[PDB]
Amino acid sequence: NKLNRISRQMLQEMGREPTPEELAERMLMPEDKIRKVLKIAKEPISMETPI
Amino acid sequence: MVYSYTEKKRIRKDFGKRPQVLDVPYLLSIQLDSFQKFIEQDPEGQYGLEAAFRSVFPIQSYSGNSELQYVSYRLGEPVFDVQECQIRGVTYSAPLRVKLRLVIYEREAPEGTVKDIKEQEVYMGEIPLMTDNGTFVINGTERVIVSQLHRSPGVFFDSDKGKTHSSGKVLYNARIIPYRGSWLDFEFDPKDNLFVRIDRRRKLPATIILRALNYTTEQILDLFFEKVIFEIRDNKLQMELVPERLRGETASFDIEANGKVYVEKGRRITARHIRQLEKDDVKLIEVPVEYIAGKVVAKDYIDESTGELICAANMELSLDLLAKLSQSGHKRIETLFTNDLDHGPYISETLRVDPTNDRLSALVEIYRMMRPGEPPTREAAESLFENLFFSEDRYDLSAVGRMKFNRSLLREEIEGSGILSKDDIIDVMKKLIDIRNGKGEVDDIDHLGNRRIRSVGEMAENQFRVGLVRVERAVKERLSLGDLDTLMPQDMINAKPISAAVKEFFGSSQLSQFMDQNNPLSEITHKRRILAAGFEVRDVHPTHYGRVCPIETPEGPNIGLINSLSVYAQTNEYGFLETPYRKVTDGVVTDEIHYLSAIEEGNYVIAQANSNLDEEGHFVEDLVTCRSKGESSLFSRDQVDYMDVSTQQVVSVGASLIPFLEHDDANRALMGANMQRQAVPTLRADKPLVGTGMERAVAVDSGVTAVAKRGGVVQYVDASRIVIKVNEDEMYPGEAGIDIYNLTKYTRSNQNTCINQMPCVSLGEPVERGDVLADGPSTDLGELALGQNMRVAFMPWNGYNFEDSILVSERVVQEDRFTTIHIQELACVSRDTKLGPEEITADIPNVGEAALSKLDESGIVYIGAEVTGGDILVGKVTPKGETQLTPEEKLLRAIFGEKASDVKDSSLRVPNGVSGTVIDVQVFTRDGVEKDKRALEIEEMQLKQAKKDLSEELQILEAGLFSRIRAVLVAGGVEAEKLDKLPRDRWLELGLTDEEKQNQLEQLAEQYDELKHEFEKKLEAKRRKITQGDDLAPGVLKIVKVYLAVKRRIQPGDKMAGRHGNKGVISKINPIEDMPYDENGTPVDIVLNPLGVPSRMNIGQILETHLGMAAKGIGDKINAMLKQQQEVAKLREFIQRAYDLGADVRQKVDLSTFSDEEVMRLAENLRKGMPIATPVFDGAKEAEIKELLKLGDLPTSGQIRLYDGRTGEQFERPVTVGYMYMLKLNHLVDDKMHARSTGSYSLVTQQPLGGKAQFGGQRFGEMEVWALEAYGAAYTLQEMLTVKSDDVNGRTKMYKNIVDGNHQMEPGMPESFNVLLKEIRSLGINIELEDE
Ligand SMILES: CO[C@H]1/C=C/O[C@@]2(C)Oc3c(C)c(O)c4c(O)c(c(/C=N/N5CCN(C)CC5)c(O)c4c3C2=O)NC(=O)/C(C)=C\C=C\[C@H](C)[C@H](O)[C@@H](C)[C@@H](O)[C@@H](C)[C@H](OC(C)=O)[C@@H]1C
Repeated sequence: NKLNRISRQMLQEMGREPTPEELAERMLMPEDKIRKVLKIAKEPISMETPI
Repeated sequence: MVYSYTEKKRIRKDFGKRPQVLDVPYLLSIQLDSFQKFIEQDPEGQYGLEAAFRSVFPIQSYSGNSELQYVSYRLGEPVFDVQECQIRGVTYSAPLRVKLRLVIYEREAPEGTVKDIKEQEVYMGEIPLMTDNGTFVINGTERVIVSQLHRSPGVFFDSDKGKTHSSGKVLYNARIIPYRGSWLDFEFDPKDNLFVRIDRRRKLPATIILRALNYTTEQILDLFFEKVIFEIRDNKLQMELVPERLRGETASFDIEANGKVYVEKGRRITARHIRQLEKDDVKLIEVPVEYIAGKVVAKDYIDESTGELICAANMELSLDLLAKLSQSGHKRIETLFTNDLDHGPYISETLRVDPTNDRLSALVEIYRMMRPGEPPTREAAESLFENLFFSEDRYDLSAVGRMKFNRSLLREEIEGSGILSKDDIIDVMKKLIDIRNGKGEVDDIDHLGNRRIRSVGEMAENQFRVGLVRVERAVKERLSLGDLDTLMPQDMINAKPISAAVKEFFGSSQLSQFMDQNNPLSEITHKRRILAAGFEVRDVHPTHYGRVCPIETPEGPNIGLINSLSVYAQTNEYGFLETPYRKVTDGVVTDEIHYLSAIEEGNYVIAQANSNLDEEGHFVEDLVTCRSKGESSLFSRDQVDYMDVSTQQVVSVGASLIPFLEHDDANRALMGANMQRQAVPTLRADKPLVGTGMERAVAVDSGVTAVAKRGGVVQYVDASRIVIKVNEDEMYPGEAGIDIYNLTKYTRSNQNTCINQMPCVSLGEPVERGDVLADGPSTDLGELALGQNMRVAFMPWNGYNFEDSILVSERVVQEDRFTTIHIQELACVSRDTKLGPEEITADIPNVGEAALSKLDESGIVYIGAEVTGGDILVGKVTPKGETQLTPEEKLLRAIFGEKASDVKDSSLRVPNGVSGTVIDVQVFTRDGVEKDKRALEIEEMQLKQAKKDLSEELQILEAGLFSRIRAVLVAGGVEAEKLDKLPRDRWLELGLTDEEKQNQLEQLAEQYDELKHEFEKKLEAKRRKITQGDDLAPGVLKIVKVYLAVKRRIQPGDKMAGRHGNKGVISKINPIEDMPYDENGTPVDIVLNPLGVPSRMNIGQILETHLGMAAKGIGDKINAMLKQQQEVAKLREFIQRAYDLGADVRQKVDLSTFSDEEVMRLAENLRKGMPIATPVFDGAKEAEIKELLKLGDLPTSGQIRLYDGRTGEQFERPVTVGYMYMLKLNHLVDDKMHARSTGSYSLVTQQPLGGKAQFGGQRFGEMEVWALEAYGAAYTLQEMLTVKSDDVNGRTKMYKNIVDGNHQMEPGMPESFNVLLKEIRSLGINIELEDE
């Protein structure tokens, strides 16, 4: 959630969107964890998705 | 004009008579014009971002008197340019910067602002940009948005006769279709009761809407019905009579007044009696008290004394009711005028079925119709009804809707309110009733006046509009609670919401699709395309003339649902389709052009494209074939208002390229224009030997070629670039200049073909503005060559041509002329797994030195190394730990002492069977991971290559500028040898005597220094773009894209076709020894089967052959006189003879051409063959063709003697031989071909699935099961649906038996059915397998 909040302001604040490492300095933790945390956090895709 | 420079190189001999009054406009017009209107600064509501802005603005908060208005917008420079945007994969787009003004009104105003902060250009989204060629780049891929054809907004009156109720009687219904907002439908019924339904919802009695508009019953009868006046004067019932009321009725009693009996009882009132009453002016007659027994009273009637209602409005009076209202003192009684023929008593009967009474009642019953089940409320019903058709937000017809609405209602105003008014609804109802009464007609959906054409520009505006409404709710929500001066117009307006509306359209939408680029015609015929149910809409309509092509449409599930745009068609100002025409005043055909829309053209009488006029342009014949109203017949000499512009304008760019089209049946013609788009370009761009004259226009208008910006002389010619030194008359004063064209070189197309430009001009040659500088793929010297013409013979050859099959000589494949170059993009991704990251390292377990040879130290194949199937393009290895091997594998490693790695081999290797040369390598890296060796080398190379290109710019540019300074300095102060001695850099000091030339030196100075710095900034930006880490997907560490160029020639299985719709599949490639040859000994390239010609009626393919043969003759002849080196005189003489050809053609010709350098060059280009132009319907004729064959030295029959190369003996009968243009479509056999033994399998249900691009097995269908069931073959069927596919056990038990040499099957149960059992059992159903 903390990341979404930053990504919201920083979306228009930066005019593009914060770089994958941008919110990392803003956030307390080791800041490389953005990749790991962002991955497992994703919701699985419906296997019934028509393609 | 009167012939260009690349026209002096080669000229196409043009048959055909009709002079062209108008020349083909820009073929890409629609696409470019539309988008040009969308993004532009328009100071008004004309369609554009400005208009879409002005609709939703200004946005005010909820009652808070906090308003946010809109100032102006701008488009920032694109982040990446077109070329760079494709490589990286992002979209080609510009930032949208819009100035907003936030005003806050003092609470409890007089309206005034506490503070107003103007937020400078807040950024919302990046909107895509259209290429100069009219394409979009969504993700790294050129995509086209097809124009759409839909029903124009407005009102439409239909029938629905027949099928309903099968009683006949027809029906008449009206439909109001707004551009935005709910639909309003009116319809009759078998009882002549008018009904209304909003959208498709429940049917409701029509009148219920009028009540919601606050109209009482009295005013409804007063609106839709006339008044029959009844007077009680003296005593017992007089009546007012309008003498016309008696038409269509029989006297019900004695009609007498003024002491004279006009009509008796039982005598129908005809035109004679009516005349008597009309001319004798009989106002009042005596009627019986019983005639009002049926007459419905108009208004309300009350008893003056008792104040009680005697009879309500819309009630049928009776003899007893008349008594009760007479003694109350009523002199007059108004009743309805009702006639079952002329003016129908419909509304009257509609009111008796109306459950409501007052406005609130109707509003209750209306609100409960749209949103039923929930309790109605007064404020809710009022809000809903006003929000449907009366709200500026939820409803708009815009301009086209309002115009056709008013136009179809016979109004004056062509523009009006964008919502519906009570006047509007009433009028529509009136028109529907008038049609049911017999006066007026119903429209038809298929008419092109009711069909409106959208396009990229209009569509994008809608999506941007949708983005602004979903952002509107937010802005109001925040401005609700807003603190005064802290927030500004940034914290409110977001980016993601608006950007995603537009992004979701271009990214995935049925109208946004990959450009079909295997072929220039394919591009240009894709960019002009339309899109729209039963056979009525698919079928061709009379209004399609000159607008939609009748013969170019796909043949398949959607026929006539696509079409294509005609040649001269243009989008009307309002968005209809209009076509060019010639105004015929008095008896002269005037060349003033006039554009008429679908409805505009209707009433005029238009002449025919093919007609005979002369001199002053008076019609030669006393009557000429013409079409007037929806039909065509012979029309008198001077009647015609207009005439067709050209003979072509009926067809499309596709159909207009088929020679002798008038001679081919439409089915094969369709297929031809359908197949011509599939012609893959060739290795040697050839030229059509037989042609139309559009090929030049198609080549140029499509961006595939490179056209001169300004005229001049070629300074430098390289296979890379072309630099033109501009003529001074065309040159601007400052910067001097030269035009530098950077040519596109070998690169991948969307269809994996090769798109490569070649310079068509030579060093130091005069070129004029609008001349072809370089040909593109499949274009030759400015014309459009989609293939290569070749010598063809019609005769059955030992069945090898059997159906459509084509038998091709070896000479063709040896000449490498039909060879084709394919560029395939292969990728290698180094991802991240929980076990570890994947490495691109060159260390691969279990590979020899020969395998790793072709790889560099880094693991990537060298550029230029030729590879075949199986070679390793990119070494890649992924971690898989603790293999957990088995006893015998462990002994194996023990004996042979191999250390089994902790990494598994993922390396990218060349797909099976495809073999080519590596033309390129790209390395994308995550930002922050160290670029490997090769990747760094690439970056260094790109840096150096970039510097060379930019420096080349500056070098040629600076010289171009200083070369002008040299010339201006010599005027007023000429020193010739003196000036070029001193260093060029020191020239800028010298001034001049007072003149503009001093100011000219000033101009060139300013621009010089600008270039110096502009070069600098451009270099810096390029360098940063190279070194910047490309953004990748989540999880991907690095990506390697390899580009292979395979050169495929031709082999049995390829599809081939002529322009006439004759398909074919090359059967055998025959030696030159066995080819039929003529007495002269020249073999023939292709042997077609004649049997295909009569059945499919395409006779042009024969004509195309004949004229072709003749054409080659004129070529061959020149080849002899040029090999004789006779002289310029003899050559000149013979060519002139050819270009005249006996009489009356439009070609004109030479002796204006320079007799030496220009003429000799032309002949050299003609020696291959003499290009001929057959206009579409103006094309040549047999006689013209036969005469050219006389000049050819070749027989009139077009047939000669041929000898079999095998026996050498003659062939009985002459056979037709000639030159037919033939295309290679891309179905090429080494794509379609697939075979699989044992591949991968799907996880969910175990079934064959290709995962390696080793394709999944063939799909065995139900119909095929029946086929096996008809044969007695049980075991083939079991093995088909059990062991060969679905049995996860049976498959392995089978495979082992196949190698053992035991053919058996131990079938077991297919896993599919085994799943159905559990799926059933997952429910409450117990399903068991019984017995034994
Ligand atoms: C986004 O669009 C997709 C589907 C929308 O869905 C859907 C429901 O709405 C469609 C629209 C709006 C179309 O206008 C359309 C269409 O115009 C067309 C075919 C028929 N296609 N063929 C299919 C292949 N086959 C061997 C020949 C016949 C279609 O099925 C569709 C189609 C749909 O089915 N045909 C033609 O126009 C003619 C006669 C030539 C076509 C030119 C080339 C072939 C195409 O442009 C290729 C290069 C791509 O553009 C397509 C692949 C698009 O796919 C992508 C992702 O780009 C595809 C239209």
